[PDB]
Amino acid sequence: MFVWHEYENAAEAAQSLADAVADALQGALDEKGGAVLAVSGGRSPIAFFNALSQKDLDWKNVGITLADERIVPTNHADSNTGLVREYLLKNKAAAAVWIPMVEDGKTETELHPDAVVDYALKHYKQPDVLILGMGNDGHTASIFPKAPQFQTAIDGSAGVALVHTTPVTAPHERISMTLDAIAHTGHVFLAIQGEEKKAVFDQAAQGENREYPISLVLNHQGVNCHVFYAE
Repeated sequence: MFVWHEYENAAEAAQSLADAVADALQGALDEKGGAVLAVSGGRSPIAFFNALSQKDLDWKNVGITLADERIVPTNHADSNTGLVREYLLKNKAAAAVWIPMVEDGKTETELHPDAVVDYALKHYKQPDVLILGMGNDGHTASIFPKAPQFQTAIDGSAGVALVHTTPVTAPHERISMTLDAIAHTGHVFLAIQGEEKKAVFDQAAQGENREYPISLVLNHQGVNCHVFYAE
C-alpha cells in the first residue's frame, strides 16, 4: 500500500517529486479551484522545493503550510517556517497563500505550546497534497515514538488535526499533524534519501509498530503513499 520510486541522483529525485506534486496540485485546482499543500522541513526536501517553486501553477489559489513545526520564533534557525520561506516561497510559488503554524513576531517567551496549537488550529485547512519525510528513528511529521503525547497524536476519534508533541530525542516542542490528518489527505508523498533511511523504511514497511511511527501511515487503510527515494 505504497508506490516506490528510486533514483541514483538526488537532483533527478527532487525534479521528479516536484513534477508529481505539481500534477497532484493541478488536479486539485482543476477539481475545486484551490489546493492546500503541506510540506515537511529539514534538508532533504530543499532541492524539491526549489524545483516546485518554478512550476507555472496557479499559485495564488494554493495554500501552503507545514506538516509539523518547531515551536520557536519564525526567524529562529530551527523554524520550518523560515526554511520554507527561504527555499519554497520564491519564484512562481511566492504567490502562494501561507497558512501559519507559529505566529510571526512572537519571541520565545511568548510562545506557549497550548496557545500555539490553538492559533494553528484556527488557521488549519485539510491538505490536498502532503509531503512527508522520515527520521532515522522512523518518525514522520513530529509524531515521535517517545513523545508523551503519542496516544493523542494517533487518536483520530474527534478528527483533531494538530497536536503538541515533545520529541524527547530531538529539540524543541512541536506542533504536528495527527495520524488522522495525514490519513485523510488525498495525496501523500514520502521523500527519503540514503541506505540508512531505506533500511528503516523497510522495517517500517513490515507492519504497524509505534516504534517506527511512519509504519502507522504506510499501513493505514485508505492511504497509498508515493515514496521517492534517492541513494
